[PDB]
Amino acid sequence: TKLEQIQQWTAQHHASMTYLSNPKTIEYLTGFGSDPIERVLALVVFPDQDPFIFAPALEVEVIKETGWQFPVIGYLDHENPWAMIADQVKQRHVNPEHVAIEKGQLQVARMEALAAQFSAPSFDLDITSFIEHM
Repeated sequence: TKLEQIQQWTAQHHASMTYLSNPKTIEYLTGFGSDPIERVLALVVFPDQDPFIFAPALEVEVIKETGWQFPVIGYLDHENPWAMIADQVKQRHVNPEHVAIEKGQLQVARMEALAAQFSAPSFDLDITSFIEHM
């Protein structure tokens, strides 16, 4: 599957997780279509366990209606999405070291907000090209 291909890539690159933020990538993987938002929509993939989607609470319904077989975690407008994403990762027993992101799309401030929630991650991996070629 497309998701298993990403998981495999993640494992082959010795990444603790892949954080997908490009709405075009999320649409490609799920059918959930969207445009750039100020809020936080992400799809987190691990090398050796199930992925999850993190989204604004009101988008959860239409995301689950895609058939997506894995968790969808919502957040409310005044909650801290970065802390909540990190809590999901920490619940899954991951203390991330190398993290892959879509560097061509992800804004610096968002990478940093994510990184601040973890003890010593390394954002030295770019999945932009891999996603481009599938």
